[PDB]
Amino acid sequence: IIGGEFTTIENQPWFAAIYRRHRGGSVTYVCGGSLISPCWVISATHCFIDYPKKEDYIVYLGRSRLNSNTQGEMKFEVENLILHKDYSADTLAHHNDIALLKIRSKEGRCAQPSRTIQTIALPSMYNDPQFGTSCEITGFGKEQSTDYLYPEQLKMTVVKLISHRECQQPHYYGSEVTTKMLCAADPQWKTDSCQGDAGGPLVCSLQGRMTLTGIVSWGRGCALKDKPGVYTRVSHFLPWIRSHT
Ligand SMILES: N=C(N)Nc1ccc(C(=O)Oc2ccc3cc(C(=N)N)ccc3c2)cc1
Repeated sequence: IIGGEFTTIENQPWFAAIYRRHRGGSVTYVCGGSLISPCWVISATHCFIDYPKKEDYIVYLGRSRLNSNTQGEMKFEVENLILHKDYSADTLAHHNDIALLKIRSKEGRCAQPSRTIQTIALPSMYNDPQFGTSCEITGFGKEQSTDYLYPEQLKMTVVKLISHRECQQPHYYGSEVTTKMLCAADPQWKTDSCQGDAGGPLVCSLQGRMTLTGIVSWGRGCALKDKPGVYTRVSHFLPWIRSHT
């Protein structure tokens, strides 16, 4: 996350931290995700497509720090790693950039709500907040494009939903942005998602509830003028999601 504020998991209790264990025993951070039901985390296919072996991934819930334990965190194995059959990468854009991770503890449990762990609602089919709506993003991603380290403490910020009209302009992303994506940026371009925030939530109030409106997917740089964050448009993927859950 560029700009915004350090937070704790209690402020984003659906946030999932996804790591990969390496042959040698090193475990490193992959991507964010979102708890959408007790057994299911949603994230971005591009996080996993290069190494789609469920056995080498760990999911934490209730975790506020990247490389140390949080009291109230819970560790899960990936019972099922479901990538989108129609994922593809352009020069910038990722298409159908959505993934499901079916979680289970070695004890065989799915998630239990607590002070640090809660599910996030899905939107209804094709239902999105109006353009100019303020939404929250969260992640362990870089605090500056040019950084080589990730922050140790979870961050969040607020961005505004941008019209496709505005996002499709040629000095923005022109062609690369489709109707299965949502753009969101700061009107002063001072705060954004960045590398390491992929798969993380874009959360909006919609039809009365905090809703998972988007999944952090891609962008040219981070907090660059006329280069918004691009998100997977969750509202378009409900039948895909229901088919697995
Ligand atoms: N094996 C993996 N998990 N790889 C991997 C997985 C994910 C990423 C990653 O996080 O890629 C990006 C990079 C830049 C981004 C910029 C913006 C933006 N301006 N809002 C948004 C998202 C971005 C995402 C990188 C690598």
